[PDB]
Amino acid sequence: VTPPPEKFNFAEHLLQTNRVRPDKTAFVDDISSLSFAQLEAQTRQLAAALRAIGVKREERVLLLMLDGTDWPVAFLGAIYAGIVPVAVNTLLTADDYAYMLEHSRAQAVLVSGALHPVLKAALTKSDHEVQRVIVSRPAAPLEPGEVDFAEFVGAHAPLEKPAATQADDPAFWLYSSGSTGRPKGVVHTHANPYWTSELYGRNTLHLREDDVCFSAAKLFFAYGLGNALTFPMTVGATTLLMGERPTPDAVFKRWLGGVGGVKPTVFYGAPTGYAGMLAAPNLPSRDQVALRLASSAGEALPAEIGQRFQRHFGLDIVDGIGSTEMLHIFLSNLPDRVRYGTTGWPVPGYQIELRGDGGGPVADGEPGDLYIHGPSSATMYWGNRAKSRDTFQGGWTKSGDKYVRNDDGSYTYAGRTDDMLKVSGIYVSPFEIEATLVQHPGVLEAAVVGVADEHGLTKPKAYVVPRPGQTLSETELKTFIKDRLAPYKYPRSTVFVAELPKTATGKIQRFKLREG
Ligand SMILES: O=C(O)c1ccccc1F
Ligand SMILES: O=C(O)c1ccccc1F
Repeated sequence: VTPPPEKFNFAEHLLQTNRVRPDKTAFVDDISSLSFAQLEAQTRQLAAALRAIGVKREERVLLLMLDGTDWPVAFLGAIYAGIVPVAVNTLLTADDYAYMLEHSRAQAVLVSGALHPVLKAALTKSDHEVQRVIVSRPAAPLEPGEVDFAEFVGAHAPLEKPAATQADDPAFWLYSSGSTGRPKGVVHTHANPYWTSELYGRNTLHLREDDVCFSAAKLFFAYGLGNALTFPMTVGATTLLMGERPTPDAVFKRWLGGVGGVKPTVFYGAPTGYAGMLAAPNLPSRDQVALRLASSAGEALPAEIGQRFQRHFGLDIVDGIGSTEMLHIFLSNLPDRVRYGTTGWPVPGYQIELRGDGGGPVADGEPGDLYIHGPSSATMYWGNRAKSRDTFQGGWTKSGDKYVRNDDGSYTYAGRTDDMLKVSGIYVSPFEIEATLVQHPGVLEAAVVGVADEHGLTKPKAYVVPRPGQTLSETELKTFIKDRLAPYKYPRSTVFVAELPKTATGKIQRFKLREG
């Protein structure tokens, strides 16, 4: 793979690539579609629009949008202007967004109408610097000074040239959280999505022009940003986007060609989703679908799920691991070489190391902490030098995962070095869930651990000491957690216990709860 030139704008790169196919569909959703040409036009008008409201080069904008055709216009339009979009999870709280606004010093917000209520709450509460709110598909009347996305784009002539950025200039941010503390602003360069799209999208998956890509993983996820934007645009594939929550039925509807008169050839999702599909009574048969490739990430794929999908479809699931910090997958199975119970082999272009207690290599068959050296690594966490030091060092990125290398050179997942649970593509902090539970007046103490369910998929499990003198039923606690947490954080079950095991410091011995 040839390195990008030092003068490089990733958006211009993707536009240029597709000038050969102006009339092919680039993106399609339930209500709209853009050809590559229409996408280019709208991308450049949005870039002009942002500039005309005074957003400058290197300044951030918040991109808080459901998957839809306006998403890649917002993302690429900012990048084409040399403005840095901060692409965020659409399921967070107003407080989360308030923090992001302050931390990013976002100068404008591009927001889906459905998300305007949360965003409004975030604006009201924070010391932000937002100059304009641009609403895609408004769902309530616009407030004074807000503008409709279609009008904002339609009101401005296309910018004539992209910003003259360098390959190693910041291009976009994603946010990633740890087990405590605020989300960290992961800063990616213009070169980074070129490398992931070439080393993984093209050279590993062998995506091609005639493909139709459909990712259950949304565009704000690093995994989904590659799957359903950078990868397909790099090869001229057509991409299907879906605003709604993925469920088996919504996925199957699309697999069967229920939207945009296209049937996906490449599907991407989490092991949890693949399990949920395989359990669905109306799972389609292989003759009804056009799938040629099925990708998975977001948690380790249990072997039985891959094996059952292959028995039903005659297609393997291709499991690989990436991270927000590395932008996309660096260790993967291949479309023609799958070893279930493993995450496969290093992706060419990326170097992997497993390190023991002192930094040194570990013998084969033994677990070590996983570190990655590749050209798509983020540069830093913005404004957090201490965490940057811990994660990015001398070209190596520390993943927080442990792995074992097998005799055939494959890698098998061995757990985490920090307590986070990966529940279907979203990291969930047990400590968050614990701090929520103890705010119920009937709960004295709470400990949350991950437990593998009947399909081998990790879900949170809560152990709760109730407060003597109150009543607290499992149902009231369910109602309370329904009211306080996103469903992606719910414990799969809660057990009431009389006490928890602790050190004399009062540290809860969570390892004993993963035992019995
Ligand atoms: O990945 C997912 O989140 C998903 C959810 C439902 C059905 C298929 C899927 F892949
Ligand atoms: O969940 C993953 O393995 C993953 C894959 C691609 C990019 C970011 C990720 F976190």
